[PDB]
Amino acid sequence: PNVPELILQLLQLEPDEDQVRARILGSLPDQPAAFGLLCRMADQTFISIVDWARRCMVFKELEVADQMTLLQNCWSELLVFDHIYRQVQHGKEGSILLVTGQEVELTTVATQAGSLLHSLVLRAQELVLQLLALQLDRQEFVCLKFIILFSLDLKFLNNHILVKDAQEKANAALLDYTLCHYPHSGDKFQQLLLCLVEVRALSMQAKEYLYHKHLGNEMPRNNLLIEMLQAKQ
Amino acid sequence: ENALLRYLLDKD
Ligand SMILES: CCCCCCCCCCCCCCCC(=O)OC[C@H](COP(=O)(O)OCCN)OC(=O)CCCCCCCCCCCCCCC
Repeated sequence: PNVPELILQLLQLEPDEDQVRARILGSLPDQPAAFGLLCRMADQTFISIVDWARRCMVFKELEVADQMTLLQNCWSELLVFDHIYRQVQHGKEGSILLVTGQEVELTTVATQAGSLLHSLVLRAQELVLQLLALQLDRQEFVCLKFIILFSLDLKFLNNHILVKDAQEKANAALLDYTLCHYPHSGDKFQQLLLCLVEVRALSMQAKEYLYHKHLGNEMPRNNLLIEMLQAKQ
Repeated sequence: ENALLRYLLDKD
């Protein structure tokens, strides 16, 4: 009941009240996937994730250089995790929900997607299934995405003191909440951390899919995810 | 340094 205050403050920052979807700007007998538009949609989602991060406690106090490093470290993880949590909210094994409200059957991606994309999607759905079995909730969701945001080793930043505090306070918050709210079997704190390891592994496969598209000149010319890929991580 | 990240963090 006594939800940690960090988690409370993070829910208040969470923009979703239908507003993310409205704000997303690709401007609106079945057919091939709308590739360019799907790209656009993902780019705008990245935009909204940076909007989120710049409003976050701790982060908004850091100087721009540190903010950039942190986001350079985690951008693909945040996007994958964004997509994953959308799928736990969806609660359908047979299709994927997109931020636009559009659902894509998994049979569709089986017929159209190449080797790489298909693997990626499927591996992601396994992770969705895992988080559903852990009864993942919105409180845990926002805590976990703050954790991902600050999942960079201190040494890479100017401001150690504040980032260390955020890293420590965020984990403590997750433990406290899972311990109080999931009095069930399994250490849920630890299981969720294991999930984050998988989110990171997925996001690596995602960048490699991206890099594949880029080398074959298949991406839109001014794609934001490609610009993020190409800037020194 | 990432010109896009600076832009999105400075403004848009
Ligand atoms: C690191 C970033 C992560 C962002 C993740 C958030 C957004 C989720 C978007 C998922 C849309 C799927 C629709 C597919 C329908 C289909 O089957 O269409 C098949 C087409 C073509 O397929 P092909 O490219 O194999 O070419 C085969 C022909 N040579 O593919 C698409 O149109 C996908 C377009 C996605 C564009 C945005 C780039 C996002 C990066 C990675 C996406 C993978 C994420 C999976 C989850 C980890």
